[PDB]
Amino acid sequence: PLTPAISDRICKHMNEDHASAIALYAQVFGQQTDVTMAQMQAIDPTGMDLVVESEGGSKTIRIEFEQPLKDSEDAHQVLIAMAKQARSVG
Amino acid sequence: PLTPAISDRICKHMNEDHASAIALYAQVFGQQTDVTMAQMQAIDPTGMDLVVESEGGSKTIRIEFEQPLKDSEDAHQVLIAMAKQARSVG
Ligand code: HEM
Ligand SMILES: [Zn+2]
Ligand SMILES: [Zn+2]
Repeated sequence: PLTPAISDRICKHMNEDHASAIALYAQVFGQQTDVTMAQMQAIDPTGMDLVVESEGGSKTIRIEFEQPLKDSEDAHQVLIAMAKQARSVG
Repeated sequence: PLTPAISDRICKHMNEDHASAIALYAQVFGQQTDVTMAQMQAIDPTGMDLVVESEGGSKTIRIEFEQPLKDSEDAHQVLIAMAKQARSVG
């Protein structure tokens, strides 16, 4: 499952240890320009809430997933997936 | 800090949810050909012990890491690096 508790633990590691991915997400899937920083406010089964510093200045964007997340691994799989595709284009 | 408890938790997750990689490591860093499948047995700070099925026979190899692992996060970062570098090998 994906509960707010499960969300925060994700956004703690993601922000602490995988920050360059959060930026690549805002850049490719968030349609931001010259992203200096991005952090995950929340992750739910339908999308994640990013706080991005990008062209025009700091903002909150919502990235919607193509499909709902059934479990937590779904979230692992999407964050590996989005990283790969976001690296493929640029 | 990697305790045989944390090795079992990483190895089980790797084994049930990311086997395509375990096989990539065994291929590229384990110098294995026609890798039917592979499994993570254990991960200690100096390397991982892997069960890689060659065609008609099972071998136990160890991938020593090119730099010691401090903690679990270092453990994630290398499983991530080695995946990236294994796919490049093409
Ligand atoms: C012990 C539990 C975990 C294991 C064994 C694990 C393993 C991996 C592996 C093997 C990859 C490479 C994927 C591939 O190339 O196919 C990966 C990527 C990733 N993982 Fe984990 N992971 C774990 C927990 C987490 C958690 C808790 C988060 C976030 C909250 C996370 C976030 C990511 C991200 C964002 C990627 C893509 C990173 C990139 O492109 O650099 N992982 N993980
Ligand atoms: Zn996973
Ligand atoms: Zn990590």
